[PDB]
Amino acid sequence: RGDIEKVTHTGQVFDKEDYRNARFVNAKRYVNENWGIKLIEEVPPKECTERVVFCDGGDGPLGHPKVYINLDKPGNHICGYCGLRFVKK
Amino acid sequence: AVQQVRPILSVDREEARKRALNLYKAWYRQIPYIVMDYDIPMTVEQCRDKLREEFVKHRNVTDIRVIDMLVIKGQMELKESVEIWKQKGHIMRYWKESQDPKPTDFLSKFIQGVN
Amino acid sequence: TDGGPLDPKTALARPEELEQRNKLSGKITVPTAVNLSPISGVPEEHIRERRVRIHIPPKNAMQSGTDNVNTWQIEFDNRERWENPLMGWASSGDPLSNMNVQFGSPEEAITFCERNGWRWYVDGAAKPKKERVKNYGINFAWNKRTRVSTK
Amino acid sequence: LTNKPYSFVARPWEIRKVSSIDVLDAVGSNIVVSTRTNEVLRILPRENEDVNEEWLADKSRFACDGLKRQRLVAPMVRMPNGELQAVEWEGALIAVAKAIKAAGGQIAGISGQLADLEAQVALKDLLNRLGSEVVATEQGFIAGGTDNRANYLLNSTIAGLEEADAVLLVGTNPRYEAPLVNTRLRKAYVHNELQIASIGPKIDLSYDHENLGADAALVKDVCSGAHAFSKVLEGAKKPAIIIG
Amino acid sequence: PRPLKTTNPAAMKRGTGGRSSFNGIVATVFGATGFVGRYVCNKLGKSGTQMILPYRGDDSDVIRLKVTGDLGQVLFHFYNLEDPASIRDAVKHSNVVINLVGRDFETKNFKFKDVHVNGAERIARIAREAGVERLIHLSSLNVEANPKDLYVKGGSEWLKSKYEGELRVRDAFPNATIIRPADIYGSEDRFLRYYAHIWRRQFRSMPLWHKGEKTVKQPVYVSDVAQAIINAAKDPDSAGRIYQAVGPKRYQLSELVDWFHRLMRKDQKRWGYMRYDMRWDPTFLLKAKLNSFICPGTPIGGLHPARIEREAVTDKVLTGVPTLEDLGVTLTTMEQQVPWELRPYRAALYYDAELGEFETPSPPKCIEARDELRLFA
Amino acid sequence: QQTLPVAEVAQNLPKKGYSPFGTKQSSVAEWSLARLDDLLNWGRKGSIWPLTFGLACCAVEMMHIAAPRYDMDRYGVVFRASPRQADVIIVAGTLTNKMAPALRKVYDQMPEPRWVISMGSCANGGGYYHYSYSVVRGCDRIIPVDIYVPGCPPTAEALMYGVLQLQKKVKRMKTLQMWYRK
Amino acid sequence: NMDYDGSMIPAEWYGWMHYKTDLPPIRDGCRPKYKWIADHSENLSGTKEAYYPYSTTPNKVEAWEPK
Ligand SMILES: NC(=O)C1=CN([C@@H]2O[C@H](COP(=O)(O)OP(=O)(O)OC[C@H]3O[C@@H](n4cnc5c(N)ncnc54)[C@H](OP(=O)(O)O)[C@@H]3O)[C@@H](O)[C@H]2O)C=CC1
Ligand SMILES: CCCCCCCCCCCC
Ligand SMILES: CCCCCCCCCCCC
Ligand code: SF4
Ligand SMILES: [Zn+2]
Repeated sequence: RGDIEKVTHTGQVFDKEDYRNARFVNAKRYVNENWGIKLIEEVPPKECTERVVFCDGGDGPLGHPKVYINLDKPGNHICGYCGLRFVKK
Repeated sequence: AVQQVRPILSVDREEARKRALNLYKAWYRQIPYIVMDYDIPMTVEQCRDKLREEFVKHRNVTDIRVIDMLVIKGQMELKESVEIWKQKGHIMRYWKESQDPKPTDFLSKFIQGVN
Repeated sequence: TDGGPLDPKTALARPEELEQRNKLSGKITVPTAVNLSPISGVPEEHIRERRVRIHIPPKNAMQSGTDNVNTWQIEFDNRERWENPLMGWASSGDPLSNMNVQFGSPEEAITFCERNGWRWYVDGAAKPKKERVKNYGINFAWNKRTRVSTK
Repeated sequence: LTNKPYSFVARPWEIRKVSSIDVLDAVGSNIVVSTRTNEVLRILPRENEDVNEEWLADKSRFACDGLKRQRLVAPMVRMPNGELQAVEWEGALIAVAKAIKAAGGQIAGISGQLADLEAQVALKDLLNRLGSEVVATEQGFIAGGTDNRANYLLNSTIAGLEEADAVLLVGTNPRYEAPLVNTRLRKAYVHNELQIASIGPKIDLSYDHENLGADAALVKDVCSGAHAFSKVLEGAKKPAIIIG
Repeated sequence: PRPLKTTNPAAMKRGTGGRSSFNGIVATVFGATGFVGRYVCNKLGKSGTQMILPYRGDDSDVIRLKVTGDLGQVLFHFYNLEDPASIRDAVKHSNVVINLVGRDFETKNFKFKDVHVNGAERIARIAREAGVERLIHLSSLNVEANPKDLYVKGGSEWLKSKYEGELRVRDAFPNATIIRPADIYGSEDRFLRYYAHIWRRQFRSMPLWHKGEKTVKQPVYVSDVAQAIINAAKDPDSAGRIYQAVGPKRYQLSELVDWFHRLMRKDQKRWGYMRYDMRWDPTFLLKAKLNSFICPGTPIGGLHPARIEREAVTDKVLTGVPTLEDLGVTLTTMEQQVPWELRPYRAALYYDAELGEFETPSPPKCIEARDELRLFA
Repeated sequence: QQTLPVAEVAQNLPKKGYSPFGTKQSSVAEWSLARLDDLLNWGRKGSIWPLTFGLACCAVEMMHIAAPRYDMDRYGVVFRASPRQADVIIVAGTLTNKMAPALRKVYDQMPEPRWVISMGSCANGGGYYHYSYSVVRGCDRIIPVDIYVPGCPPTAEALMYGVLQLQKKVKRMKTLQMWYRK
Repeated sequence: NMDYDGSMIPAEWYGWMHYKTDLPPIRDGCRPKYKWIADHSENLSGTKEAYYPYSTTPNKVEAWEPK
């Protein structure tokens, strides 16, 4: 079984010499296959024209609170709530 | 110093000592009815030795209100033992039959754990 | 007094019963130093082992407010916490590790600890206030090193 | 402006605040330690007006990670194959006891920098009970200065050093050796018009100061009275001389 | 000197002596369903030991062992003594293996060799191959190479099987804490429940071998054996040793049975209890053989010829072999427990007796060394 | 973790059957004991008798499987007052310090076989009174538990889910085949 | 057969069966369908493929490592 030696997205796995792998001989280990890091870097950054942009989660009242991100600094600016990346050319 | 308070069932130390001796007499009479009824694994002599130890660990107090509060609480346990009002799990709580004893020397306390 | 029916449990009582009721209605002389360790129901191990700290709580250095500083409090010495092997919480065998008791003066907490028989100690006394002069004219001064370079 | 080692770790209502004193600097600054679920989180200042006055050094504050890394968790004994192996407590204690019995009179002990008073007292009591009259401390000192406290004491109070009028530094850098003393000297420089001379190499004390030189002989000259800063120290109302 | 294998901060001992803490012992308890296994599991769960309990039957037999441990300290496993893969899955993360696996009677699937010898070899070999540090397999007190039969033909196969098993475990696992107990008395036992049962006595009369006079036994209380197992697990110096597990005093079987029936309120006059020699009784052995034959599982009252040979033999200790006092455990006298233990087996419990209605019976006489050598001469 | 199969894969699989022990066991005696165990578990998972215990608020939900929306008597489940005439005790409510020997005595006087359903958060792990002085931290540490109904008030749908899962546990319970392989 | 329970109903039909919505998922165009939405699973308690908890944080105190 490979779920015992599988690593979660928080970087946790039990060692081979650990006694705590004896709890998994009768119940399988639950490791989430959808890591949030890979699915947030799969989303491409959004190119914007304005100096500041607003983010609200993409759902309105069902997203995160609306925050404003400055884009005058070059590079990719990451929203601290949802992880969407904005960029200004 | 000095303080004027309302008393509890006794004015001086002699009446409180008489009430403590009345507790010892009533608990002595109540022990053989405790043993035959409660289904506990304790001999009558072990019960009387435990009663003596319970009085010995409260010999050290001197204040008459503390002594009379102890008399009131012991009378409550006596009334909870004349009527059965209890189970065998609570009678054996005086002996502490489930707690494994811990060592008192510093080397064994150092080896076992920080407590 | 009144010419009505008298109380039957006082008229028919023995002289020893009238003396017993009047002695309990009086005031006895007791010492004010009273140890209440066997009455409080605390186990004796926590009486002989735990140390009690009376302290004014520390001000949060990130916050200018001093309302939570305005009381004294009793807290108990921190014992061993550990990780349970199942799931990773902070198990603790100390029942008194979570109790902070509020008090007005350290003398009240000292008398309370002498009442309950705890082994008490005071970490620090009341903080004296130093008179510091603050006004806006020191920031713009002539031949002084306290002239500010900001603003 | 946020603590980057304390990045999203815990929350302030959750924190058990415990009063402590930092030991890395020699100021002995009063701190409060953030403990939550049996782990250190951050070090924050606790207000003592005499010692630190709501100020904490970066080394005293941002070393809460050092209690997590390179720790010792098991008693280790060097087995005779050449490797240090982790053993039980009782076996390590009887191994040290057998080495002590094999020593037979030649026993010495060195105290370090993170040791408290009680471990030093217990170590000296163990060495004196075993017949050893020699104990050691890592940082050296003069000969014969042990009997009087004032040879190794900051005799002027740290809260009193803000009232100094002219100080002299003899080979010390208080910006890095004990930074809250440098905050007190900066406060006395700003408010009390303190003029300061230093002996040694060129250093930045975060204020304007004059370096007299690097030779030790001018240390005599300030004690001789020929140098002008000796007249400055004699004419000052509250003078002090700080020696590293 | 003594190395520590785990060197992991999650694996070291932490906390106090309660159930929620961890004592650093990961114990696998073979045969935890049975009589010794409940007390062993409770004494392990008092100290916070993470226990792997392997069961061979139903889940309802071992569902009662979740009470002894906390959350995460009890892990159930399914095994069989003919399958080494389940034992390999059971002991792969264990520091302590306790072998309480045994059976007092023959079974159609497991003989005495299949449960005391070969199953013990499978458990010990798998535990040695899995890196288990300790192994605390039990034994019997009177184990010998050729134990002579006292009453029945075909008896003492159990003692020979336990003897061959204990030397083959000591051959296979080189440092195993072998404990040899005598007859063990407790709740849910076979010793008091065998004498208290209806099927042992015949028409309110008690049959005993040589009237119980020539058999001298030194019985041991079950929590003493369990605490000896705990103290052998905690002490690394007990490895590769044989520990005798007997009680503090020696008695003969006639005095023990008379004291049991005095505790049971079954006297000579009112109840009609009498003691007679079992050697002149041919009915009782045929009754025991019929009870062993017609029962598809456990015999009624624990009555079988192997139990007759187990009560027939005299408890003999060997000089130079350490007792339970070497393990640091105190010993419980029968006068502290057996008056409580024979309380549900008392006769005429319907009678609402007063305080002085039934007299407290006298304690039984204990046989000394000189009286034992005069009796056995 | 596995999911429920797609309907093409479900059409590929055959029917499971009523027997959880399989159709054939390659022995006449094993087949006879397995069918006797199937009949016995059908007689035991049919009409388990819970116990009139009712410590607290979760009990009020227990009458909502009595109430005619959910009808526990449809499944054979029917309350009996005495613990001798009961298979199940539904520990549902706050188990306090005074009810520890009460629950232990009522569970011990109940005859084998014994299955205990722990209904409600107080009976599972103490719940909203977990950190108090008087409340026992769940009913596991006194008596064994086979079924853990998780809701604080469970829906009576969720209580009968625990009852049906207990019936499936009794359906998988094997004693005669264990006797043949012991 | 004889293994049906209330956990076999998937997430889209759960509100329709429990009378939360009157709209079946055939004509419910508001229900999302993402790439990370897993298929429905029943209750796996009493089975070898059950859930058992563990600590998600790794070890926060590192030892020495003399070598
Ligand atoms: N008076 C006594 O009890 C004495 C006991 N001993 C020894 O102490 C040990 C424990 O004794 P005790 O508790 O009384 O005995 P029990 O019969 O009460 O318990 C034996 C245990 O072993 C299991 N077991 C039995 N047969 C097998 C098998 N073929 N394969 C796998 N597991 C099996 C049983 O499981 P299950 O119940 O599920 O079938 C049970 O858990 C034994 O080794 C015994 O020889 C020695 C001297 C005296
Ligand atoms: C019902 C009759 C039972 C008889 C049991 C044997 C009695 C033997 C007595 C021997 C002389 C004391
Ligand atoms: C069922 C009858 C049993 C009788 C047991 C006692 C026999 C006493 C006489 C023996 C003569 C050798
Ligand atoms: S689990 Fe919830 S509903 Fe049930 S008794 Fe406790 S508080 Fe009441
Ligand atoms: Zn966003």
